[PDB]
Amino acid sequence: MACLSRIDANLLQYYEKPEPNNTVDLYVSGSEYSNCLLLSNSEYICYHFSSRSTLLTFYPLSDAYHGKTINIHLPNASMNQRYTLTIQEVEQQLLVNVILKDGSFLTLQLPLSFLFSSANTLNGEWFHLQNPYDFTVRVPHFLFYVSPQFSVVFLEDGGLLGLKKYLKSSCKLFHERYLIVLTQNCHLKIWDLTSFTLIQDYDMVSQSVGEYLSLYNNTLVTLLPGLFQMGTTFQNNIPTNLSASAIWSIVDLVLTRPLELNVEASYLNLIVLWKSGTASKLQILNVNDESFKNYEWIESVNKSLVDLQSEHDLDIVTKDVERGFCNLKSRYGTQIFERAQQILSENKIIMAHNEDEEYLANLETILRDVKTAFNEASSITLYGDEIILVNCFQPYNHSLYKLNTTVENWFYNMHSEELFKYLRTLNGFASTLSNDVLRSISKKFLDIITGELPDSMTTVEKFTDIFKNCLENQFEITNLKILFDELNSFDIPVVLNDLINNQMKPKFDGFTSIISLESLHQLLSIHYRITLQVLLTFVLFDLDTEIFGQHISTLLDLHYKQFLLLNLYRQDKCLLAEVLLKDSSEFSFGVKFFNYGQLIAYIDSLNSNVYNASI
Amino acid sequence: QVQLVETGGGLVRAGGSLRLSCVDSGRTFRVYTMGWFRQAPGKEREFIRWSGDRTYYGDPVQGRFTISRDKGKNTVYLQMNSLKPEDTAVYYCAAPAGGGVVYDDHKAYAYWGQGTQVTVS
Repeated sequence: MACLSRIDANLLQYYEKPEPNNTVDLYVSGSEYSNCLLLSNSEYICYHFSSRSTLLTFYPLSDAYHGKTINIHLPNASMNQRYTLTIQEVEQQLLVNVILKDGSFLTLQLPLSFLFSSANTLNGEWFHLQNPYDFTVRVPHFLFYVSPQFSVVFLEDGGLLGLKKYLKSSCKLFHERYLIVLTQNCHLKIWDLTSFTLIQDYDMVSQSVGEYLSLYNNTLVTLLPGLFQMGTTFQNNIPTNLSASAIWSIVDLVLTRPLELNVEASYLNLIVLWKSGTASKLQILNVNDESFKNYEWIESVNKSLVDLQSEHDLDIVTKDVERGFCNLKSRYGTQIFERAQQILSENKIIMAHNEDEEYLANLETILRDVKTAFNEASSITLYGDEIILVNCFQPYNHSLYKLNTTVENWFYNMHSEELFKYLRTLNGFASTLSNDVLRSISKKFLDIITGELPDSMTTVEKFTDIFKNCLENQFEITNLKILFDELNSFDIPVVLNDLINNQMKPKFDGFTSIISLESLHQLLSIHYRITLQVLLTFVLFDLDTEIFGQHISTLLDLHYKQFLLLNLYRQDKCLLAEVLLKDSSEFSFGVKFFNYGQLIAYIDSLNSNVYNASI
Repeated sequence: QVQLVETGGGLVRAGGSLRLSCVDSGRTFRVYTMGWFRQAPGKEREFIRWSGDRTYYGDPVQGRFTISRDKGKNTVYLQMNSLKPEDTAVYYCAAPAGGGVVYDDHKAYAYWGQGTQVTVS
């Protein structure tokens, strides 16, 4: 069962002018990797290593448009992308260690206040490379930053060196001096200080460069080319299996404490990312105490709600080729749209403007491909205390996998096995209706609320008219029979109350906006679909205004509000963010997301501010 | 059945000035443009889309010819300053259908309106 939703975050979406206005290019004489680093102050800075070598960008995640970016070029290419580089913050300063192709070792010293100030160019010899103590014959592809101001550097044929500028004797550092290395065969190897020897090495044990190690407290997780080997100065435990159909390659791997899930008592959680070309899959291992009672696999929705609404034509709220052109310009960030426009101009595809369909279809498919390429995964970062974040390839592109509520779990996992069954039957009938009928029914409900349909009409008369104007057309009568017979099995008022009263109705940001807007959009779109289906049931078979009076009233109310907020999401997401973040925040700038429950609580607070507004 | 007439051509000495015009009778769209292609006698037809959002000129006439459009209309003018014997050809309007391109002979749903012109020295 999928328990996590993908939330695509384009840090430049709300503004109509990418890239950010302030960019700093520092010289020293598509994408490939991206990650995010946490500084001393409450701020996350991102760095990208695109187009192999000679590329070092930096930008703050919080203020990506107004905060400035730092492009650090490189004089000589590197022997390895993303693996030759260690970024660590020491004394309020980012230490950047790179081995170029010339055999030279460059140390970049980026102060914290520089990346956050509005300064254009600052003088100073921050760059200072080292020609000696390296040779052309022996080139190392890796570089690991030891905590006590040290850098270990491994080569191909099982050898290492230590940098003190030169002292000699996957990989991660257990405890303080214990370097747990990994080989190509593979087989792990421990180190210590005791810098000369190894506590224990691993045998092949057959019958029983990337990120394949993840340690947490006294528990290590390794990958066996797949078999998830576990190991708790001891080095021994039992491996677990995977779920694979085609060929997948792991991106990143993080072992963490448990998060809020719908499982029994557990002991550890294991976030693993896999990637097939452009597509990516996130999975979570849930392990009970002492790594023996359970080993559950939790899936996730590998695509956001926007991509699914654009693929399967489930969208209803969105509304000529000029209006559709603006809709496409708003549904994607200006960066994606400009990239698509440039790709089309290179191929010499002149727009046909008005009354054009080939051009709009080509623009749609090119935008889809561009966004799917932008969202290619490269690394994982833990946000807040337990928030999950995935850095995409292209800059200013990230994806948060949010914990799903009961409503969202019911929505994403329809096909898996009391209110859930009622919603399942409602959707089983509602899927048989074309989007035209659904839109006409929703517009009839809007007419009911606004007063365009007469108020002297009884609600039963209103629904008879809605049927005889929209549902009077041919719908499979056998589907109506199935729906009625299945609805006869439920206690309808009880589940209706459960849906309405409990389930539905209850430092610049910036980044809180980019996530909060999308999560609220997802929640309210699910609410809108469910409300449309319930009111469709009301229209199909007329019901007494007495039984579901307050029910139908609140239903029309919430449907009106959902439609209004979805249409306000269709255009000008920036001002929607500004209003929603000024209404609910003490500083009108939002809330800092520290845990899953806190994020869901803020989303529910926005939902409450929506459902209780003045009509 | 929209038409696409054009006038303004003729015979002039080298270095003179002419003014080609071309309008549409039918409604169609406010979208399709009118490529001012040319064809020399024996040669192939050679080289203001979407309300002047972008313009493209050929290399043999850049800086010498000037195209212009009226706002929200299907009218295309071509001020041809500094004419030379190399400009001696037959010029055509144009009108696309679906996705188009400014550098091909696939561009038009309807051109027509052929007109012969010459240049002496």
